[PDB]
Amino acid sequence: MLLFCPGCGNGLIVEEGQRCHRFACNTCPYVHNITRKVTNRKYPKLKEVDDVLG
Amino acid sequence: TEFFFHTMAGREGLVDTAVKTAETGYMQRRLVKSLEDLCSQYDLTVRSSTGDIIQFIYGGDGLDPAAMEGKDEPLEFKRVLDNIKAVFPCPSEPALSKNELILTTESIMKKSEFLCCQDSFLQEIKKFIKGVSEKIKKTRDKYGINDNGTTEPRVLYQLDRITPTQVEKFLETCRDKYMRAQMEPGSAVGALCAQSIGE
Amino acid sequence: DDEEETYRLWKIRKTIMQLCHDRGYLVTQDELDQTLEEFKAQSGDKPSEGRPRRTDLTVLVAHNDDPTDQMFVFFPEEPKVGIKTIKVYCQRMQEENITRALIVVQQGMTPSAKQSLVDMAPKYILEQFLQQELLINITEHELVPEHVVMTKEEVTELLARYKLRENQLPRIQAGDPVARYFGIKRGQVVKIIRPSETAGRYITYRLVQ
Amino acid sequence: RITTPYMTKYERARVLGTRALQIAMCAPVMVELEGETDPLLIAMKELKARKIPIIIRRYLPDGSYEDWGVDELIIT
Amino acid sequence: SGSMDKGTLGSGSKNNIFYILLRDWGQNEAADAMSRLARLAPVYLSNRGFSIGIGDVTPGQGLLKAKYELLNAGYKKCDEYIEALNTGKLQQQPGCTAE
Amino acid sequence: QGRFRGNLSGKRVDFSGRTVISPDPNLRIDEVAVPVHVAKILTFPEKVNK
Amino acid sequence: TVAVMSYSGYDIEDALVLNKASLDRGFGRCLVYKNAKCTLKRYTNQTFDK
Amino acid sequence: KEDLPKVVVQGIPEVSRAVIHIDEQSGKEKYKLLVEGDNLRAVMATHGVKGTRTTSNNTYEVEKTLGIEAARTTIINEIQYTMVNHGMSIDRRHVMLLSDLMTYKGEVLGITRFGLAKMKESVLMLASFEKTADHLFDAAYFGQKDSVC
Ligand SMILES: [Zn+2]
Repeated sequence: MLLFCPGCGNGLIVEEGQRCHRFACNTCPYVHNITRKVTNRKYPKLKEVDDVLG
Repeated sequence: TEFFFHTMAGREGLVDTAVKTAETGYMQRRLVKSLEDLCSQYDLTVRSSTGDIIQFIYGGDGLDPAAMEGKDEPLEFKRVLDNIKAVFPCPSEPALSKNELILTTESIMKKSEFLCCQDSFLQEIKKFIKGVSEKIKKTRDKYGINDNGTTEPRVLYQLDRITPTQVEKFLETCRDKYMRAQMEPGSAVGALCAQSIGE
Repeated sequence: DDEEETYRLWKIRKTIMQLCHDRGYLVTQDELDQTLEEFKAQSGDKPSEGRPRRTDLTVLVAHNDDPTDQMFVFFPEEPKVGIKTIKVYCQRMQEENITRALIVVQQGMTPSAKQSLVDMAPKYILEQFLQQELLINITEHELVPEHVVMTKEEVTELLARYKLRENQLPRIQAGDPVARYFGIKRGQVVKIIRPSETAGRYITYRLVQ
Repeated sequence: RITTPYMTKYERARVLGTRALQIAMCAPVMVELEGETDPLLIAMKELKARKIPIIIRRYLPDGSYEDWGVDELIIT
Repeated sequence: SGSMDKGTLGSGSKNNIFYILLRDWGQNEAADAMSRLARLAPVYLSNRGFSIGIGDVTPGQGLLKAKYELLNAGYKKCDEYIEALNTGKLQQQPGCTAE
Repeated sequence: QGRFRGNLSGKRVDFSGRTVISPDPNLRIDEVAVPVHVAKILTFPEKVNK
Repeated sequence: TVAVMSYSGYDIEDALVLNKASLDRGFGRCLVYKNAKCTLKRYTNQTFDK
Repeated sequence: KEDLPKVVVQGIPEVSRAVIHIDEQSGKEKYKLLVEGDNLRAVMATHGVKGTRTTSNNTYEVEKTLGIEAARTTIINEIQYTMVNHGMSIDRRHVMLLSDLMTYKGEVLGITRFGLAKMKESVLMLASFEKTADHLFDAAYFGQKDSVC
């Protein structure tokens, strides 16, 4: 997903600190350590057609 | 509303024709500018302007599309045979049996003038003669016609009536048509192909 | 795997047998007509089968021309064949004194290896073949007509019949799939029998250039 | 003697053209015209009478040739 | 037997009587036949009279009734298909979407 | 409009005319009716012979 | 007064037959007016077209 | 995340979409594949496909895969089929001659200016057709004497 820094509103990237994987902002010292599972499913469209014809 | 839709369809047709004219004009120019060099030589080989050979024999067989009587076959043997029967009905000659027809066809085909004819045409003639002989045999078997020529109802001899004069006329007509259906050397084959494709 | 791979190997071997028979080399009818079960008897699994050596063929001799003349078939195991593999194959052919060899690559041949294969030697003839091309016999395709390489006497007769020169014949490239299938060189002539729509056949001729 | 014994339409056209051009230029006529003031009609009459004094020289592509008399060829 | 039409007298394809004349008896006979036809057919057509009127294209009562019934049935079936697609499942033909 | 396409491959000629056409069934298929006015203009050079 | 019929075969493709008496009585009679203009200008030198 | 769903797991990468066409012959209903792709060799090599009887529309692919004669046959069949689709008929000899001209130098050459330049040799015709100045200047540079054949 897309997450934004509460401080300045820039995009948050995922990096590694000294203890854990954390969201971080490229333009301010704001960080956020990851506590539990975070997921972003997309559910791409499946091929549904059987394609019998004629 | 119906009038407006009809006018839409009509204008679609008009613009389609307008674009088609120019597109096919350019295609025709390209095709003719490319194909105009070729000529059917006197050795039956189609050659380019520089002397290189494009085909060892035009169309694989050497027959003129303009004199192509059938559906890409030089003759319609059934029509030719019917025309020969109608033009020359010989009332003073007996009909031919299957064996007699095959024998006279084999005798006529082995003449010198048929040697220069292509082998494929001779094979087609043999196949057609075999088919008509089978038809004669089936008819005579159906009605019990005797090959001796003494069956009492003479009208039965009119069912499938073929005479050696008709066979000779048919074979000569087919051979002459095949000979006159060949490409006359010097014909502008390439330009004919270009136009017959572009039009 | 282990079912489609062995099937591909068997069909490649059968196509190689047909190609060698068409080229005039000596192959027994059992080699030409080999079922999948007999190939399984020879080798039933991919790890059991050895592509580099278990399938290599050296019994190929042009029995019609000279039994001494020998032909070889190679199956490099690497998908892309490098310079070193070509060097090994060439030195092996030197060891056994074999001048004609085919190399059935799996995925391709590196451009340096291709250029080296071009200029190995006029004496050492080696032909590159992709396995994908050999999975189907070109001659058996309905579109491809019947090709027969004509001898020098037949070429002379053809030229005399039409009062021709060699350069006037219709051309066919040496890199043509049929040309590489028959392994024909520049200057040879191939007679092509096109099947007509009727029972007849159309005979044409092509010069390799 | 190997080419077609039939006289092609191009051969007919060129023979008629040359004969008509010669006749229009005061060449002798061989068929005793009957009130024909058109040279082309006279040429066609000569062709029908097979009296045209012209020999066609059919050229093979390699360079070889062969000569056919107009009376020797077959017309349609 | 038979009647002359485009299939035998027109410029469509073979089986044309003029084509048969050309292929069997030469060009002159075909040209003469064409000239004779072009001189004869107009005379008979003009002496006979051939006209088209508004009543030649007017519809009959049976045609009107049949057209009305067919229009009603077709519109009912089209409305049924529209309702099937809009509300519910319409049987989708192979190789194409529902619309 | 270049030399090759406008003046070499296809070029204008004299001794030619261009007219509206109208039907005439009383003429043979190998004949065409020419107006008297055009025929007085389009000339043919006939060589005097015997 | 148009009568829709086939007549004399002279109206094959879009052609139509006209009545000689109608044309003699003024039907379709038309007038064509063309213009021919000339200019007589005085030049820079005090000489003029005459 | 942008391209992991866009990686190919099975099939020919050049092939875009294949459909199961059926022939409904009264004797039997037989199944064929219609592939909207541009890789004939891969399709022929696939398991279960009778590669002996597989054709294609792209004359270049057919040429590069199965030889110049297969390309000629494909050209003939495609032109005749296209002409028939509109109901108008052309004698097979014309299309056969066109195909032979396109494939008499061992390579399928088009009727465009490039193929025409590779086929013909006379300078004047090349100049008259297209690129007059370039052809004339190149001929002058090469000193190419042109006959009037
Ligand atoms: Zn921030």
